[PDB]
Amino acid sequence: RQIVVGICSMAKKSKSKPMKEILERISLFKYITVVVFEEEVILNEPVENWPLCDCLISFHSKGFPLDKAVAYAKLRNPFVINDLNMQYLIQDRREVYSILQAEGILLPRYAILNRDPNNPKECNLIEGEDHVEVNGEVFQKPFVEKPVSAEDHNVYIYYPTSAGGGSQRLFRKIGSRSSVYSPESNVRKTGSYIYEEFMPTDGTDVKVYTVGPDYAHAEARKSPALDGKVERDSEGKEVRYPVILNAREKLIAWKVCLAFKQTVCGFDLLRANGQSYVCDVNGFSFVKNSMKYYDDCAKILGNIVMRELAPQFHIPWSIPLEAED
Ligand SMILES: O=P(O)(O)O[C@H]1[C@@H](OP(=O)(O)O)[C@H](OP(=O)(O)O)[C@@H](OP(=O)(O)OP(=O)(O)O)[C@H](OP(=O)(O)O)[C@H]1OP(=O)(O)O
Ligand SMILES: Nc1ncnc2c1ncn2[C@@H]1O[C@H](COP(=O)(O)OP(=O)(O)O)[C@@H](O)[C@H]1O
Ligand SMILES: [Mg+2]
Ligand SMILES: [Mg+2]
Ligand SMILES: [Mg+2]
Ligand SMILES: [Mg+2]
Ligand SMILES: [Mg+2]
Repeated sequence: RQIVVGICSMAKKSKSKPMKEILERISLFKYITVVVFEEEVILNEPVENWPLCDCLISFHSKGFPLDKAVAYAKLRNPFVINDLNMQYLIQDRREVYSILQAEGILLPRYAILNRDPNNPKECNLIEGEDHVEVNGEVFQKPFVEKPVSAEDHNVYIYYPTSAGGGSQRLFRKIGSRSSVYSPESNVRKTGSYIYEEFMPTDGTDVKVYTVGPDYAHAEARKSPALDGKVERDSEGKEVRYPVILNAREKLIAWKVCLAFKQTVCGFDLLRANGQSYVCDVNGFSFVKNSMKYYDDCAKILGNIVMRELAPQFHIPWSIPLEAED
C-alpha cells in the first residue's frame, strides 16, 4: 500500500497557496499519498474518527486544538515531522528563550517581568526616563518589550531621550503598515513581558526557514520598526531580499530545528555587531514566493518520509543528496 502523509492544521494554513504548492510536489512521490484533514473534522470529530496516516505533519496556529492533535498522535503512533508537545512551548516566548539559551544560541540579553494580574504593582520593575530595571537588571533605551505570549505580536521598542523618546508599536501587518510611532515613553503597565536589549541591524530582519536540520532558506525584509511602511511588490507581496547564511548561521539553523524538534521551522535572526542573534522561533512557517523553496521543501520532506518508512513498507530506497539552501 501507499505511505499516507496526513496534514493536520487549520484550513487557513492547510489551504494556503504555499501549502498547496508543497503538497502537490510531495504527491509526486510514487509511493506517497497526501491526505489533508478537514478543519470541520479537526474541530468537531473525536480523534478516533480522524483519517489514518503513517506520517503526520501537524502544527498549531490560532484556534487549533493542539490537545486533540497530541491525542491523535498518541492513538495512532504515526511518524511525526514537527513534534506536537514542543508546540505548547513555542507559544511562550519565555520557554523559547530558555531553550535557545540551553542550546548555546546567541540571543538578546533579556529579563522576564512576570506580573500577577491580581496585584500588578507588586512586580519587580523600576522605571526611569531612559531605562528600566527588571529583577534588578538594567536595560538602557533602546530596549524591546515583548508579550510573554508568542502569539501576541504587540512588540514595542522604546527610544532613548537622545533620539526623541517615545516608542514604536509593532503589530501583525494591517495592509501597508507593520508598526506605528507613539509619543508614549513609559512601558506597559499591565501584562507580563520579556525585556531585551535592542540589537542594531542594518535595517533588515533575516527570516530563516528550515526543512530538517541540514537545509535552511533565508531571506531579508525591512525591519518593521524602521518606519512601519511595508514594502510591497506589484503582486502585493512583501519585498524580500537575498540572503545566504554563513557557517555560524547554518549551525544556528541546525540547532533550532533539532532543539525544538520542528523539521519545518521558521525563526528570525538579527545580524548585529558581527554576530547573528535569534529573537523569535515560530515553528511551522510559510515561505510565500519562492518556487525553488517549494521544490526543495517537498523533496526533502518526501525523502524524510521514504527514509523512515520505506523499509517497513518493503519499498526500496536509496537516500539522495540534498542541497543545504
Ligand atoms: O508563520 P505563518 O506562515 O503562519 O505566518 C505568520 C507570519 O509569519 P511569521 O510566523 O514568520 O511571523 C506572517 O508574517 P510574514 O513573515 O509573511 O511577514 C503573517 O503574514 P501577514 O502578516 O499576513 O503578512 P503579508 O502576507 O500581509 O505580507 C501571518 O499572518 P496572517 O496570515 O495574517 O494570520 C502569520 O500567521 P499567524 O501567526 O497565524 O497570524
Ligand atoms: N532584540 C531586538 N533588537 C532589535 N530588534 C528586535 C529585537 N527583538 C525583535 N526585534 C524586531 O521586532 C520584530 C518583531 O519581534 P519578534 O520577536 O520577531 O516578534 P514576532 O513573534 O511578533 O514576530 C523583529 O522582526 C525585529 O525587527
Ligand atoms: Mg504520490
Ligand atoms: Mg505560527
Ligand atoms: Mg495578514
Ligand atoms: Mg518574528
Ligand atoms: Mg513570532
